Amino acid sequence: GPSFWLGNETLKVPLALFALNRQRLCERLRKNPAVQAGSIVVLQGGEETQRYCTDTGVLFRQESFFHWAFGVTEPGCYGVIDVDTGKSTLFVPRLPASHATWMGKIHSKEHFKEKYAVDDVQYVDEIASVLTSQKPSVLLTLRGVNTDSGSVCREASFDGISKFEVNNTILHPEIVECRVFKTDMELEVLRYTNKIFSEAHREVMKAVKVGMKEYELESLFEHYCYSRGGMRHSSICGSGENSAVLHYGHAGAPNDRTIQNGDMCLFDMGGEYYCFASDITCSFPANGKFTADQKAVYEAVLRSSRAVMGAMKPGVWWPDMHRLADRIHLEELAHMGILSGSVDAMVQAHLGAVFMPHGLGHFLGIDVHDVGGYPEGVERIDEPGLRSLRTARHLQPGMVLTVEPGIYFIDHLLDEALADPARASFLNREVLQRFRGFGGVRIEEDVVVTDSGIELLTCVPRTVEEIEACMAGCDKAFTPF
Amino acid sequence: GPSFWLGNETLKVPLALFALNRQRLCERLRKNPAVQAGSIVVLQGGEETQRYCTDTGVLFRQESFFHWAFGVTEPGCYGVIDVDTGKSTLFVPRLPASHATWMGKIHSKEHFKEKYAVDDVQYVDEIASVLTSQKPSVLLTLRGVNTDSGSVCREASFDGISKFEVNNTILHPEIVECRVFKTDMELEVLRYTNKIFSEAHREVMKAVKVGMKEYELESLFEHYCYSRGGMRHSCICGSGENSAVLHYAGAPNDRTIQNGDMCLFDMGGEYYCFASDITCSFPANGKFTADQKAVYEAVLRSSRAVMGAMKPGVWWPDMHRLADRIHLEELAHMGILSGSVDAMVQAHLGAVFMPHGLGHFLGIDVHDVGGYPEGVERIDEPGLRSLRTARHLQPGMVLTVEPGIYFIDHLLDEALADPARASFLNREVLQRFRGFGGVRIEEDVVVTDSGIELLTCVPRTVEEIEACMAGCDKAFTP
Ligand code: PRO
Ligand code: PRO
Ligand SMILES: [Cl-]
Ligand SMILES: [Mn+2]
Ligand SMILES: [Mn+2]
Ligand SMILES: [Mn+2]
Ligand SMILES: [Mn+2]
Ligand code: NA
Ligand code: NA
Ligand SMILES: [O-]
Ligand SMILES: [O-]
Repeated sequence: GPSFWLGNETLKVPLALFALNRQRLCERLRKNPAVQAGSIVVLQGGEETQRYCTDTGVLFRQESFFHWAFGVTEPGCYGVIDVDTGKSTLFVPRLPASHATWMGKIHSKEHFKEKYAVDDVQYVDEIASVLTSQKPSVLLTLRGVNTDSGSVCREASFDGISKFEVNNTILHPEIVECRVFKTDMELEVLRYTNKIFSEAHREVMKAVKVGMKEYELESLFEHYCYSRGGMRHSSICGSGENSAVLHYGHAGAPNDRTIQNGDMCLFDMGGEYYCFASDITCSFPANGKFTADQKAVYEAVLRSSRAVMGAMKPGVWWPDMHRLADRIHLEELAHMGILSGSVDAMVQAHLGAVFMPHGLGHFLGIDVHDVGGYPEGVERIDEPGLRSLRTARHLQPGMVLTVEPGIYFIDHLLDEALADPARASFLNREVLQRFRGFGGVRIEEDVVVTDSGIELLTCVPRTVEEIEACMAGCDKAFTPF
Repeated sequence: GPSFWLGNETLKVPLALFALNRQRLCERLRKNPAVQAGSIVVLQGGEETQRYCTDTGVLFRQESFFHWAFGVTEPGCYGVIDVDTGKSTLFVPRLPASHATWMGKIHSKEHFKEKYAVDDVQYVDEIASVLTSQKPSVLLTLRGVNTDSGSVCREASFDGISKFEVNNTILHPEIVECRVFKTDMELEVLRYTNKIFSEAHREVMKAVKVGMKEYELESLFEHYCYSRGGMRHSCICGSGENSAVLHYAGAPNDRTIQNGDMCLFDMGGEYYCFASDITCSFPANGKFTADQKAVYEAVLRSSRAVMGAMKPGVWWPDMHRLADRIHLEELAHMGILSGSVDAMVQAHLGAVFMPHGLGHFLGIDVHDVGGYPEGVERIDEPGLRSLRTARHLQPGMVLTVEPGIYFIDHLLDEALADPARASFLNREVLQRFRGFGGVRIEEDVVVTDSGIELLTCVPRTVEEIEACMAGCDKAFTP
């Protein structure tokens, strides 16, 4: 069957991946007792956009649910699936003659049918007529709340849809649940995105020199992933104190610090291949040699990383892993002399959240922060740190998670803790003072839950010895200029 | 005063640039009979956006009119200018404490005042109260039609604005006209963007090898511009027949470059929201064939004829027609066409080979504002109707000059089926050029008192291009 491919050494992704997803969605819907026979799932693809009132185009990236179901890269499409038969129909725009001059060849419907391995292709302007001829009981459309953004999914609409019976409640939780569990075909893509990002991280570690701007390394990473991996979307490079800023690198903070001798670097890179994401973070000394303090903090996060990975298997409650990481960080910070006292009491006082204010990790898939973390019946825990978890679910096979503990020295959180007598007694101010401005360390792996444990997708140097050896290497193997 | 800078060898852009723009806008408004005392210009900045319903952020880029006036990179701002005094006030978001954890330091209002060299800074939620205290006669907001997209500019609005007198007709044509004429400070940025893009084009010409994918060169170009130029925002990379596809869209150009192909690399991007757009064409294998030399030198001739003719007072559509005539003459000189060139022009044959406009205003947007102000009409003829301006040239305008010749099957076939055009085409020679793709040579220029200032600096002659691709230093002169 056909595949998506960007040539060279990039991955061939079979269009069968999307056919399987369509089948899985139908199977799940057929089991839902509220679903009427003759129902048709209706999804609307993304459209091309421009910057404000200008004609400057914005890079088109397909909407994630639509991509999951169809793998279609073209703007302006819709896609429908007959629930009872699984039959798929793609609707493509009927394009003007002038498209041939400006945009490219005008493909036939048959070309798209072959390309996407769908059962039928029609033009978008005929969607009402085509759906009418099929005499559906109900159109199932997508509407629900994303629990990371709080946004409501945009429901499909077309001229004449008001003449149909439309349900916008059933679909969302079902398609979300399908997305939560990755098929073997999806896992092949995620292994590939991890391979490329892992190689690109190694290249950054080999290339970093004191005196460079953070964005110079961002640029190199993106160049590797695009030119060698076909990862066009490679869109957090934080040195020194910036490593404590959790989403550093936005327009408010555009990666323009000069990397200095003595800095810790935290390079968190997210990107995608054919709308399949990966998200990997490496931390390393800018000058290639960990100091004693850097080694201590780094190895504390290595410890929690590997303890969590070693504990993960089906039935494990993700908030328990978050609390495990907190406890280990507190133990290690006490060994370093930053903290003193009973670690049990530190945990009761939520001291771990002072050093790791974000969630331990999140579902990963078509979105970097993937859907389904908080389905109905799964509640967010209203405690420091835990409230930032992007899922409070128990692990099951096929889930793909980031595992991303970190320790940071964040002045406003440290200062709050020092003002609070329940927490201040644990903090040794004179030792802590030396770590003001340290920034932070985060170690982020992508893993898949298996029947008995996990499969680690990421492959980057991780021990102090491995990282120092990587950075000291002479073989960059790719020098642009 | 303060400047924007990305360190290393990147350009320091003084915030004084934006102060000058504010002053020029106020001076223009004061001469406008529709403008009364006590007026305040009110602009709303862009906000951060996300991908569909996800929390995936889209890289924030400031709205162009707001950038032109204020140079502000942060999302969520507003900006106002008292017309009578020129006094500027920037409104910035009042941030949540958690911003400090996730996004970075929460800067004081004083920090922003110093950073942007404005007269006052306030929080966005205080805008109604602050403007009420100034007792303005009228708020002048932005509303108008962009003549390239057809979109209507987004007018500022805030909670409480309905208690003010608002006019949304006066500002747009005036701020557009200010943008049309570049200041010396703006030209310094456009010289820089052209320098970086020109260097990146040279690197692509040096690196390109048969067998590469088009997107490998796109990637290399972007890497140069970002790592060496700080140009984070960068892109038609068309090999073989793809060079005839004018906007070949935002996805990887994934054709394998083949021996004998012509390449057309059209790159547009920006530094601190100031654009450049440069197109270079060259043979993939580094050696022009005779046919490739002929088509290429035809576009080189039109490029240079237009650049030599441009000066204040010239009507831009006349330059488009000059390019068409030169293309037709040269296509006849290579045997593709025969007959009278005067007759070919009368039949609009030039548009078969160049269906797009000769060139466009450039500035904060690649297709910059102000091409078709009130009274300036689009010419309803093939080719000319695609011009993005029909204005007369005046000093301070920045234009692209981008003639091209393409072999586009559906246009050639229309001409062959049209008795008014068919007899000019020699099928026996033309057949050799089917699938050739095309050549475009795009320079960025400033209109000056004496003619033009060429901003772009890339190899252009056949010999210069072959020398570049063979790895010669820039200083080498064939
Ligand atoms: O947003 C999140 O959940 C992770 C933790 C900080 C960086 N990315
Ligand atoms: O859009 C335009 O006006 C020019 C001509 C083709 C490429 N850019
Ligand atoms: Cl022919
Ligand atoms: Mn990350
Ligand atoms: Mn992550
Ligand atoms: Mn261009
Ligand atoms: Mn252009
Ligand atoms: Na190194
Ligand atoms: Na203490
Ligand atoms: O992350
Ligand atoms: O262009």
